[PDB]
Amino acid sequence: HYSPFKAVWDWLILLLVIYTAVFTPYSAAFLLVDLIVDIMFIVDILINFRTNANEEVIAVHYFKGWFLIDMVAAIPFIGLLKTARLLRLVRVARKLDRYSAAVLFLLMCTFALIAHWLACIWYAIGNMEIGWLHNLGDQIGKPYGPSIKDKYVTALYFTFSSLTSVGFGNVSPNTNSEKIFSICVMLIGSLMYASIFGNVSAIIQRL
Amino acid sequence: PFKAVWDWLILLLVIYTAVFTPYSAAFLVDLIVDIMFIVDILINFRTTYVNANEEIAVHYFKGWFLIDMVAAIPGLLKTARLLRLVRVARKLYGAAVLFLLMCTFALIAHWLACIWYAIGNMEQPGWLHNLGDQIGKPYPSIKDKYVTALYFTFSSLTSVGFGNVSPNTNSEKIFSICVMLIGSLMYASIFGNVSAIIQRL
Amino acid sequence: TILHYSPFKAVWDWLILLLVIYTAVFTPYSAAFLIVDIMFIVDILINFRYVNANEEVVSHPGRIAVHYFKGWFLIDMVAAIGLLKTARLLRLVRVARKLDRYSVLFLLMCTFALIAHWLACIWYAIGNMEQIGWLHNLGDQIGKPYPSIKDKYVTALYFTFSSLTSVGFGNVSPNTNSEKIFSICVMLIGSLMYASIFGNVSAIIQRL
Amino acid sequence: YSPFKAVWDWLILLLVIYTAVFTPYSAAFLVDLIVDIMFIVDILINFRTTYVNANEEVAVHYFKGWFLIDMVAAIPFLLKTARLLRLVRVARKLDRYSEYGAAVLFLLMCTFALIAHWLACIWYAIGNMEGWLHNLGDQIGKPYPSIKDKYVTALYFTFSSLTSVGFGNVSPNTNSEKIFSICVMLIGSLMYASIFGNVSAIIQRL
Ligand SMILES: [K+]
Ligand SMILES: [K+]
Ligand SMILES: [K+]
Repeated sequence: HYSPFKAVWDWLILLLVIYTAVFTPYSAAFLLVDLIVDIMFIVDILINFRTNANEEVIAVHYFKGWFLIDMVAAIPFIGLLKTARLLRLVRVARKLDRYSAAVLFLLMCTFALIAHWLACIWYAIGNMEIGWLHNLGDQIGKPYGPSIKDKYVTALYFTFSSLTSVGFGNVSPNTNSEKIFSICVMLIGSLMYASIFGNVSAIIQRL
Repeated sequence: PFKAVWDWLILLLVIYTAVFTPYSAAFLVDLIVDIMFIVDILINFRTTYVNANEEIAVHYFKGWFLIDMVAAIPGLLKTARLLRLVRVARKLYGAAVLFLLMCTFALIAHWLACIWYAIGNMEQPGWLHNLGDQIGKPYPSIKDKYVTALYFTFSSLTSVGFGNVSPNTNSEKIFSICVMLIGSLMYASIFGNVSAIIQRL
Repeated sequence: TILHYSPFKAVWDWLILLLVIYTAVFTPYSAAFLIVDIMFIVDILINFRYVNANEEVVSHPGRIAVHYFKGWFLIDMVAAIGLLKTARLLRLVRVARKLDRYSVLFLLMCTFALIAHWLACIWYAIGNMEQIGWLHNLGDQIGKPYPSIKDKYVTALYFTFSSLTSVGFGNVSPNTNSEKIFSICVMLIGSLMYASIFGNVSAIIQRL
Repeated sequence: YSPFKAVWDWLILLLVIYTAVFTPYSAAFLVDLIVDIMFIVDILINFRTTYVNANEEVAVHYFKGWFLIDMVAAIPFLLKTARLLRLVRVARKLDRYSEYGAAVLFLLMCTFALIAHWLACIWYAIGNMEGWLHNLGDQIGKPYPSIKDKYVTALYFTFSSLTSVGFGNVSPNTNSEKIFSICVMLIGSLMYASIFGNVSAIIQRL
């Protein structure tokens, strides 16, 4: 567990799991390359196979430590049922002494992630039917729809604003489902802002 | 050990009271909790205590009685029920205190939501008439009129200001001065702990 | 020969600070939109009849006047007297040399409020100085087109609080160059204030 | 580090601030050789100046680590933007400025102001490439604006987005502006918090 190879390959699977977490929710939400991350995530299990509290040291371990989780994570087969891919996030779950100025990129990454997830949730809501998308259609010169890029960037925009507590006013919740989601995103924004943006301050302080 | 379990049950119950009482008074099951909250008094009668050095009648007679029974009696006069809140005040984990603080915030948002509803209702010769026009019910069920109230209250309290709700009549504007004054205090008092305890967790 | 730490001047000075608060709230409000003087002027001899640097409260009140002339007397003569009552704001400097005898939340709340007050008065002075803007647009929100004194003052206080606490409700939107630059200034001072004063609030809440 | 420099260094600080303020503003929307002269005298003053060493005691120095930048900036040759390189000069001296907190506060406020300025220039570039200028031309009664407006409203919106107020008169409404606003909200989320924690701390030092 102390090799000049384990480190580089672990950071490689880190980049690959960020790939997963950034491109499965978008894909599943908006419009619902990856075989290589499949191959690396199924090489990770065997890399555990080839690599005690009191002292130093493997196969039945995963049979009881973490396998069925990883099995339902990566297993081929409705196009919705791909959501279970997100289970791969657990790969960033149990290595947190060999992942942590890296914490700063991690914090920016997770903030952007939460913004992305809330953006796609917001898109699902606004597409489950006065709302917001009938409005975004009218703001820009696209009345009726808009291109997928316009929708995604406006969703990420509104989510990022109402998270950072600005509220530009071009995008405004106007239906009880939207308003309840807004109360929830404002709760999450209060909590996450208060925690992580004092966190970043303390990080830059100790440096 | 059962005293502690029972106290937590009654804490759930008093949160129930504080959540569903002001809503009932302003915008508008009861007996099952009122029986528990009146036998609360008999429980206080049997309940023990420790003295300063020497480790019940005069005890509760002087602790809180002229404020318990006034609310513990089976219309607006019912509002005095809110005094049950002090029940938690006497009887005070991270995963518990954080939930507590989030509950204070949600409760404050609720109280201010119903005050705002009262204020917007005292004038029908504003924001209410300036609400039913966004939503396609021009003139509004209690679901809407409550949810936009909580929406605006959370907006102003978290300092977002979305731009649908806008105080537009002097009483509303004074209410806004007040909520922003306390809200600036809340964000600078409440989130003075969510961003302060985390070193412990 | 009267002293400073007397239980008499304590209450009287709390009353005169209530009075200087009275002024600071009522002199800008007066020009922007009799006993109040005898107390402040009598304070000249109340302070006449102190403590030296490395000495006690020295008696023989003839060693008092020169010390006073050293400490604080000059602009106080303009204080104890067109828009010349603007000079009454110099009464505020009295709490300057007296602020040490107070120590706390209430001072902070009051100063946030009265800073908002001064800025409301300046915002009104700007909106009225140019005769499309903001005050010639408020008349369309309410049903007063072309507005009382109460209405204008309360909207100005509303907008000043909105900008100082970073809400921005959207019905007060600076729309001419003077207003925009004043808004740059208020947002800078707000980024200063909401930071400083409210870190102070956090610390005070910590102490208790 | 002479007393002559113990004043002329703050003088060249004012000069580099002048440049950082008037070079982007000149390149964006649209006395000079005078400041080029001071810039070219500084390097010679450094030539006859001193240099230090860790275990030892205090012309090729300019050849050592800081050579082509001071050169490429001190030439009166969208192009003159090169001058902005001069900025690095302040980095070369912060070991002596920050001794005065009463000065570092002014430094931080000027940092915030400068960032607001550069972002105002970027915002104007984005709006002027091909919007929000059409949305400005209608509030101010000048439909189609004098550069005074187009600049001060841009600085206004930039201070808004960076201070998290969002007055809602001007608002991003075309994908490029939206992405710029994402970036400005993020850079604000960084700098606001960090620099104003710094403000709280330094103002607390009294
Ligand atoms: K804000
Ligand atoms: K706003
Ligand atoms: K805002």
